[PDB]
Amino acid sequence: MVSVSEIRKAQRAEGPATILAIGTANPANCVEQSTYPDFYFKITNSEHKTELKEKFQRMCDKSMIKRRYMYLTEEILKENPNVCEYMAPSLDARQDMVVVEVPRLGKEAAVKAIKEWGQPKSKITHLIVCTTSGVDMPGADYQLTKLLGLRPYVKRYMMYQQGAFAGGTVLRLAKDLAENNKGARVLVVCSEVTAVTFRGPSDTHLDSLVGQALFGDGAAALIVGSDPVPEIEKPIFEMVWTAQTIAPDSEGAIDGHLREAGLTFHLLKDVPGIVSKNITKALVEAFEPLGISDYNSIFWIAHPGGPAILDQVEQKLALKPEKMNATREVLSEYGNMSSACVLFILDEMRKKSTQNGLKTTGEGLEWGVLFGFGPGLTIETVVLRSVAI
Amino acid sequence: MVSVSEIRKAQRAEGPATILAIGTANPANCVEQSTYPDFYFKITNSEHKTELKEKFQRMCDKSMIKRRYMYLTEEILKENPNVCEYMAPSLDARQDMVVVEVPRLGKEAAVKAIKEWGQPKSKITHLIVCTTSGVDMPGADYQLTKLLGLRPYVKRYMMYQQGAFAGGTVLRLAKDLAENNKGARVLVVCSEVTAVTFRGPSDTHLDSLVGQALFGDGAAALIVGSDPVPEIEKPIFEMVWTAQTIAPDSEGAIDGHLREAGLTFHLLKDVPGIVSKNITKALVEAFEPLGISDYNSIFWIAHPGGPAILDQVEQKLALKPEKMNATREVLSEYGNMSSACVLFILDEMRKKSTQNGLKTTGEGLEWGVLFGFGPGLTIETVVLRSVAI
Repeated sequence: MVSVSEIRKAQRAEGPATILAIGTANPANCVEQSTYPDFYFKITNSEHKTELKEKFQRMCDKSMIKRRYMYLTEEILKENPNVCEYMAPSLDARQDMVVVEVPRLGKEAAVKAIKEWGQPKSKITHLIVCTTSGVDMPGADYQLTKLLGLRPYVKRYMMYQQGAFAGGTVLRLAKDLAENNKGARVLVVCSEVTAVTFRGPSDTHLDSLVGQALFGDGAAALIVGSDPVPEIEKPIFEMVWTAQTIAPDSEGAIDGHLREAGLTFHLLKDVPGIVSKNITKALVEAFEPLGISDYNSIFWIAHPGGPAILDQVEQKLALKPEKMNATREVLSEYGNMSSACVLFILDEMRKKSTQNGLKTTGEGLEWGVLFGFGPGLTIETVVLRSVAI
Repeated sequence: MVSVSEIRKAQRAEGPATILAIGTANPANCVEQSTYPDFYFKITNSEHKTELKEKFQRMCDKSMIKRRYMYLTEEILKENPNVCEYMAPSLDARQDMVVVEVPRLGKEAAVKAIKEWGQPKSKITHLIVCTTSGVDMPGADYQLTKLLGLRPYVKRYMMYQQGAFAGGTVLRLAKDLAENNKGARVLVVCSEVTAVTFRGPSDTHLDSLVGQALFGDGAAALIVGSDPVPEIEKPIFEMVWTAQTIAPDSEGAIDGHLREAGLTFHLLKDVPGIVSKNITKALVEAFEPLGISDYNSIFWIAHPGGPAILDQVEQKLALKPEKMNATREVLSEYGNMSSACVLFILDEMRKKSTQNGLKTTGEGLEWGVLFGFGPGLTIETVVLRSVAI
């Protein structure tokens, strides 16, 4: 008696998943990079490690980061010596920080995205929360549902321990949720807090030390939906196609283990080298079907894992220096905020395009690409289309 | 020049997401429930706790579980005294077990599902892995991609620290992935291992003790896709509609925290009571639109969190005793395997329906319901349609 074909046709949306609002937030403590080597070696009681401090100074000087926002403060660190050591039992203390800070910071970003969107929060049907900092049950998705007062029947997707490519993963996921469900409006929150990874320096663990020069905190929230209501809602970017892949010859490039001493990162190959060697293949898969092969003719968003990734990609492809402007501005002002970075870069790009009177939200260009990079080595690709004005 | 409307129409699938294969697996160590109180009190050095042992005997006797399969053995437990205590630093040891066992066990289930499906594993486009036992980077999704030799470009969804309602969550997710992507074939793996939650008894923590009578290990894998190729592929169940909700007045009903001493569960309200009081609302939301209100006229799959949940639901609704047969058979033979349970119950149901010459894979009935229950208190609902034969 019941027709599933009829239900299916009635249940799905029609157009491309569209980003309709972006909002960001960061902890209030702004940490300058210029003075960080002195601060970090003094807070971790490592001033005697002279040669290691000089190496860290060089890491910070080459980082291309001017400042980062950190939940961790001098006061908090002085109350937690076990977090200040390279390797001490400290997960309970770290989890106590981040189980609360992840949803708190995510809430600030989400409220800003919901205000921009302008529609009732009761119309949010799906919620995706993503973090690499801590885990809990119920998760940060339940906490944000409670904090924001979303309907109890919001459909939740809790993405935990994902890693830095997951700004692309949440987009890939939101595209299918929005496109397959008529009326669906997805709240997407990436919220990343370095309290789980902060640790003291060790001269036999320089891969861990690199992270201390680069990682910073932040959250970004999106509203994603298909079939925007013309003039009530305001499209910013459309998603058209997505991929995820594991680069060949990259086993153990970025491993991260959550242990009694918190989250520790290793580094076993050449990440900038692997990303650079495999980005062309990713671009031809995405853009050959669209007939485009000039990679300066599209707008760019790349996870700024470190500046060398960006430099080697630019060099490999002969990108004009300006292509990575929005990416590098986020790296400069906020550091590497793991999954949230790429979403901050979308906000910077559309704000600067709008501010400067360009024709589209993608720097005046029609088609664009967003890349996430992280453990695996994983590359996430999202093909975007800009919107006029 | 490029039409996004044309790309979108060409990119999506047409019909309902369909389960095309189910495969399960469990650790080889079969632990009888009849003798478990003696074993568990002797392995945790708690034989002097006489009154507590009698309470545990009553829990085991009322469990309605005959046996469970456990990765943990007497030999492993004797090498890990910190896991045998109620609360000792032991996460590193537990993680070392489950980071390997989750993907190992998931691989066994997946190979069985892929064999049933009968198609090249190179046609798997999306992979969903779900577990509440341990976390790692790259995750168990990357490990299973490697172990099974899936294409490196499989699109992965790593669902960590989800909890027991997540057999419904992975179905909810796979439905959108399969339906919005033409040709997509999703491998779904739930793999749950009690090494993260096993711990010794404490008389002031009886909620933790209940879990020791009920939790068991197992993995289940599905192949999900839309537009099955007639006669090459073989539909088992179709998904039609899904929901997720948080029951009112259930704050802290099931909390689980991942700490230096592993994963510990609390229990603050009446779970059977909350589920029973809110299941009718869930059923009217799902089935009022389909015109059905006789809940004995549909086939049933319910997460067997414990037998009291099932009994109170049966009593509340006046379900005939037979409705929960497949659910109770899985609880009896495997215990509560968290997210995997509901997938084992689907396999038991379709196997017994086929074995006994019924007309559909849903016990001869057309429409069915699958429920997941877990932290929040969360209720996941999946409306299913059976297939003839």
